[PDB]
Amino acid sequence: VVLFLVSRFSPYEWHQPPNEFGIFNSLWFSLGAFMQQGCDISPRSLSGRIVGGVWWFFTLIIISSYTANLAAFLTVERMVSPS
Amino acid sequence: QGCDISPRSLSGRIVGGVWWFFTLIIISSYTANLAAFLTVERMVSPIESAEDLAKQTEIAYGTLDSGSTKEFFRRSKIAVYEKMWTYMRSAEPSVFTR
Amino acid sequence: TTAEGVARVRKSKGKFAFLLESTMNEYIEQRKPCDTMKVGGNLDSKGYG
Amino acid sequence: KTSALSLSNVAGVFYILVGGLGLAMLVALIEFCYKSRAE
Amino acid sequence: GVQMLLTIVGAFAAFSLMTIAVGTDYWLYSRGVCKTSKKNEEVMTHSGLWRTCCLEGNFKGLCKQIDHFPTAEYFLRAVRASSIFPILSVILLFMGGLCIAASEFYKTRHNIILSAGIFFVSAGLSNIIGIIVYISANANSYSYGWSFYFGALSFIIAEMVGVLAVHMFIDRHKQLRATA
Repeated sequence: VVLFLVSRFSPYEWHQPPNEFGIFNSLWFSLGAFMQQGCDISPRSLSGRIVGGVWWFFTLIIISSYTANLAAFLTVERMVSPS
Repeated sequence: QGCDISPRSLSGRIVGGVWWFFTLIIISSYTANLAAFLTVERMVSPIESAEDLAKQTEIAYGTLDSGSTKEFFRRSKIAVYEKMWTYMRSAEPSVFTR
Repeated sequence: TTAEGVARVRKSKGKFAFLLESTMNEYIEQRKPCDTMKVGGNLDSKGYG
Repeated sequence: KTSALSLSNVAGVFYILVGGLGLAMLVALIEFCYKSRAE
Repeated sequence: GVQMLLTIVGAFAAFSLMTIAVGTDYWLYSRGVCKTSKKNEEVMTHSGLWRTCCLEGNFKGLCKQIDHFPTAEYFLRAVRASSIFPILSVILLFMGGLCIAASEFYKTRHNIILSAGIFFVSAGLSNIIGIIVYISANANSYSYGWSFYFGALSFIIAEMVGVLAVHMFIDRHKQLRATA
């Protein structure tokens, strides 16, 4: 909802919208980014790109933490099986 | 790997959005479970000393019936060996060889 | 009582272990509902007379 | 056994995210405000 | 037309939900004391943002206060005690509704509607921080209560109003382009 806002709020760019980041597409681009998936669009503005950048960093950490913590669960569970 | 064309409708996106979640978990389970194999089997310590055998119950150990290798455990006052004598005594099948 | 000790193992959903004579431990392991196990070697040695 | 990561562990990634969203809007608004003073 | 109707109703709902949350005391169903000998007894309690009200035992209904203060750790406790962010969202949602009300009166200044959009979007962001700062400071079982869910639900109802307001702004400026 922040990505959509920035991209489409300003009325000095609607020469036909300025980009393709509408509300519906914004959800799609934020779900795709989180799932480390492919591309359909990429922000071309400054404000929009800031949101993208922080979102990509958030995903990285979170996705890394999941995998990292998942291995911990498996390894600790696989080493404990009882003197 | 793969980034060319993505769905653009509501129905197609729903399909692609559950598929994306599926892949994530599945591709994070392989890596995570693979690490456990490469970690658990690395931590494994090779058999050493007798204390290791006493804790273990998988690999059986047996002395000879008549000899000094059985009297030593029978009269041993050390716990790490006294434990083994008790098990080896009543354990079946008789590990004691001839 | 030991009967209470055995019942406490069976009702505690994996969160209690009971220390008792090997003779009793072995007997219960062969009784229905077959939900207990003896683990480890004996800690000491004695006899009945 | 192991525990499940709690919000306390991954806490600086939601402040950055929220702080970044704030910064993004600010940049956008200042650009729009500047353009609105140039008309 | 009907789009403005949703915004108004939705804005009121968001505001109402959040206010109940803050004012109520059913945020964290924990198990603690509610009374300031050398004895004690922990009974199930339903905590809140300000007071820890017991719901079981002989002290059923006694609402004690919470000594949030029994430099990273200090800052967290300081923010969690005053509820700056949760209360800030209340202030922002209230202000965002005034703007929408001000619209009907001043129908020649499109920036009245876009202001509501930013307040509502920014009100949601404050709500996120409040949730995070309440779950991090708070950390033997727990289960959040209906009051905590009115906060979370308010966020959603405030982000949806936010996008709706932004569409109104966009849409209005689109009609101006046509007239030009």
